Amino acid sequence: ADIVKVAIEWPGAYPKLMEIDQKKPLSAIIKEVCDGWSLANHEYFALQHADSSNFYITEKNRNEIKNGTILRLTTSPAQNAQQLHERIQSSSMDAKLEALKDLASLSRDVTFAQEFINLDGISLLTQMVESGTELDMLSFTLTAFVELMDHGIVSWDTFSVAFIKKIASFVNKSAIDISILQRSLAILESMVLNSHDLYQKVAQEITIGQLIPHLQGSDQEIQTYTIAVINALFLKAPDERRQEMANILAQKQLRSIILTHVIRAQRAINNEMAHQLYVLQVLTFNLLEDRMMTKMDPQDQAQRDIIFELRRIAFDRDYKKLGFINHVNPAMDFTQTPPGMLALDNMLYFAKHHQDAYIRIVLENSSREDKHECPFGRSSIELTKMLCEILKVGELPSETCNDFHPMFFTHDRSFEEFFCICIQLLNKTWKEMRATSEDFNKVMQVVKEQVMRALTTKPSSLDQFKSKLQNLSYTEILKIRQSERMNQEDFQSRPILELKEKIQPEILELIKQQRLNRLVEGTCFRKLNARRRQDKFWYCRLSPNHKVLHYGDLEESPQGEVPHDSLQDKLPVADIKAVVTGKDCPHNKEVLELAFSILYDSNCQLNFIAPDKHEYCIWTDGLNALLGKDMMSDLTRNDLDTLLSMEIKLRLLDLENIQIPDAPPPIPKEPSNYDFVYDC
Amino acid sequence: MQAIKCVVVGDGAVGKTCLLISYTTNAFPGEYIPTVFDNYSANVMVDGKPVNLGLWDTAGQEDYDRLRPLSYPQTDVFLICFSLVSPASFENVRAKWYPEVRHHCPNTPIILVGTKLDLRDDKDTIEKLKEKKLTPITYPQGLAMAKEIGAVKYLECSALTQRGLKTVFDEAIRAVL
Repeated sequence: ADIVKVAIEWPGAYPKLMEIDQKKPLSAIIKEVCDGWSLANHEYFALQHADSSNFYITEKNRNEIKNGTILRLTTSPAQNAQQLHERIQSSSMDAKLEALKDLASLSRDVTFAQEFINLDGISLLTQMVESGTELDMLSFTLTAFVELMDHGIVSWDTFSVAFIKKIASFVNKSAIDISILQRSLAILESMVLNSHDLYQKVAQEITIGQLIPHLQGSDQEIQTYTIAVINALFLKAPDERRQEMANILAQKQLRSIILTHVIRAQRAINNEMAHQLYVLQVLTFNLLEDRMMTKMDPQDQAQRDIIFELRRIAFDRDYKKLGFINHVNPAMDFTQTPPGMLALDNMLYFAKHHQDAYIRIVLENSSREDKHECPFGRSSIELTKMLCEILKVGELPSETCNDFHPMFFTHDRSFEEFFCICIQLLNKTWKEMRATSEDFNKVMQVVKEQVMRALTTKPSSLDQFKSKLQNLSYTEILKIRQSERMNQEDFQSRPILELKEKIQPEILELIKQQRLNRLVEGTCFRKLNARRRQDKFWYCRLSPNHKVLHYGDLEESPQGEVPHDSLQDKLPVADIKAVVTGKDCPHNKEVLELAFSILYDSNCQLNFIAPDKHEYCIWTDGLNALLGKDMMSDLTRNDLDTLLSMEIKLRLLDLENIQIPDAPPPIPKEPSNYDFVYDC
Repeated sequence: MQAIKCVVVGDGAVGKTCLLISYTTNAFPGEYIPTVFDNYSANVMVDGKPVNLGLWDTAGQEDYDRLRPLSYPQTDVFLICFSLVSPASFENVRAKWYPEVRHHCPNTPIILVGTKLDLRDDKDTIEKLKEKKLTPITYPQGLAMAKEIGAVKYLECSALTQRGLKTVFDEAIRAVL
C-alpha cells in the first residue's frame, strides 16, 4: 500500500530496483540488498542518498524518500563515525585532511552525528584545535564541530576551558584565515547562547577592541558573526553590567563604525545582518526600560532640585506655567511609570543640549492665561510614555524580525534628540490644532498617528525624520488613507461585492424607468440625404402605454425646438422586431456610428441618426427596454456604478470602523426551543 | 361621401373579391361572407374626401376584353391587381392591364399591387415558387416595375388579415390628390 520506487547502488555493482514497502523495517531491506549483492553482514550497512549531501536514512527520514530517487547502500552511521574517528586523527596529513572534509560534509546529519558524539569525537576535534601545530585541517575540524554540536545530543558545558581559550585566541589574534575566524566566531556565539558560565569565560577572554575590527572586514559573513557574538554577549550579560557594556561600546564608537562600514558599506545588507542590527537596536532601546519603570521619590530633594533647575533654565502657580498637572509638587506627576524617570531624562536633555527649542516652547506657553496654552510638563510626560509605547521599550528580541531604524545610528543620543524633535512637532501640531488642555489625549493620538506614519518611510538620519514630520498633516494623510482603504475594499472584498449583484439588476431597472421617460419624451434625429430644405432635424415622442409611437420634424434653427407634427407619427410599439446599429442600416464615417435602424414588419423599417452619443445610448437602450433587453452602452453601466456607489454608501453608514469579514462567519445551530418569551 | 367610378382591373389569380368582402363587411381580421356578383364598394369619411367608392367589377376573367373595355373609357382611376406567389403577376403588369391602360386612356391615375404579399414568402410559397423556379418577387422588383409602367403608388392588401387594406384604399381614394 505504502510503496516507494527506488534504485540502490554500490561501487562495482548494478543498481537494484526495489519497490520499498514503508511498513517493512529498514534492516530487512538492507539484508535483501546485500543478499542480492552477495554481501555478508548486512547489519554493518545502512542506506544513504546518492545525491546531494547524502544524509543517512533512518526509520524517520525514509518517509521523505520520493519515487525514483537514487540511493546508495553504504557503511552504517556507526561505521562512518568509527572510520572518521580513526582517520581524522591519522598521522598522514592528506588522510587527516580528507577525513576532516568528509566529516564536515556528513556532520550535518543527526543520525551520523549521534554516533560521532557518542564516541567523544568532539574531544578529538577539541584536542586537535587546542594542541594542533602549524594550524585547511582546522577549518573542516571546526565546521564538523559546529555541525556536531548543532544537534543537541550533549551539552555545551562539556567543552574544556583550554578549547575556550584557544577559540578566544583565534578570534582575539590579528586577523587570521577567514574560515577559521568564521568557525571560531560561530563556536563563541553558540557557547555564549547555550551556557552562562561559558559566557562568563568568554567575556574575559575577548575584548571590545577585538570584536569591533572584525567588522572592518570586507566579507559580510565575518560582520554577521561578529555582531552575532556582540549580541550574544549582550543577551547573556547581567542587567546591571549591560549599561556599562553599552557605555564601553559607545566609547569605542561602535555606532559610527557600524554606520560607516555596514549600513553605508558597498555590500548590500543581507537578511541575517538585518536581524543582527535589529537585535542590537531592540537591546539598545531596552537599555532605557530601567529608567522607564522607576518612579521619582517626591521626598528626594535632589530629584526636586532637578525639576527646579529645569524650571530655572526656562523661566529665567510656581509650576503651572511649565505645564505640570501638580502645580505645587510636580514630582508626583512623575510617580506614574511609564514614563517616570525617562520623561525627566528626556526633558533635561532637551534643556541642556537643545536649550533654544526648550526655552522657545516653554515661553510660548508660560504667559498664556487663556485656555490655549500647551502644558509642557504633562505633554512631555505623556510623550515619553507614547514613544515608549510606539517603539515598544522593554521588548525582548526575537528570531522573526529583521527591521531597524537606521536614523538611530547617526547620533550617540538619537533617542533624546528624537524626543526633542517630537516635542517640537507636538507643540507645532498643538498650535495648528488650536487645541486646549481638555483635548490633550486627542492631540497625543494625532502626534502618535504622526510618528507612526513617519518611521514607515525608514528615514536614514534624524534630519530626514524631521523633514518627514514636516510633510505629515492632520489628519489629511490619514483621511486620504481612509478614503483609499474603501475604494480597494469595495470590489476586492466578497462581503462588499455580494450585495453589488442582488440589487444591481434592480439598480439597472431604476435607471430604466428614467430611460422609459426618455423614451416617452422622444428627441431629435437626422434624415439621410435630407438636403434642400428637407427636415434634417426631426424630433420624437412616445405614448405612455409603451404601445404606440409619435414623432415629427424639425429644421436647422438658431433659437430651438418647433414641435410640428409630421405624418410619420403613430407606429404602434409592440411591433418592433429589433433595433440594429451601424452598418445594418440598409442605406463621413462618424454618422455611421450614430446610424441605427428600427426593424419591424419585414420590409417596413426606419433609419436613425441620433443627435449625440448621449442619445445614441438613450435610444438604443430604451429600445432594448421596449423589447426587454439589458442595456448595452457603458454609459448606462457608468450610471449603474454611480448608483451602486451610493447604494453601498448607505450600507457602509452601518458598518463603519468595524472589520469587514471577508471570510464569512458560520451559522450556529438552531434554537431547538421556539418559545419566545418576548412576543412578536 | 362622394362616390367614384372605380373599375378594378386585376388578374384572375389575385382575388380582390374576398379582399373587399372582408374589409367592408367590417368584421374581423378573417371571416366575412364572400359574394358572387361583385361590383363591390367601400368608403370612409375619408379625408374631407369624405367619399364612397363604387368598385366596378366586371368579371375578373378574360371573356371581357370588350366588357372590360366597356368598363374603361372614363373610369376615374383603375385598381390594377397582381400577386407575389406567381411572377406571372409581376410580369402581366407591364404586360396586360398596362397596355389595356395604354389602350383605353393615357391620362388617369393608374397603379399596381402585388397581392399574395402576405403569401409571397411561405416556406411552402417560397417552396413552390422555387419548384416553378421563379421568384417570390422582390417588391424591389416592384420598385423598378412601378418606376416602369405606371403604378402611381404601389401596394398590396389582404382580407385574411383584412390589411394593407385601407393602405391600399388610401390613395385608391386620394388619387384625387
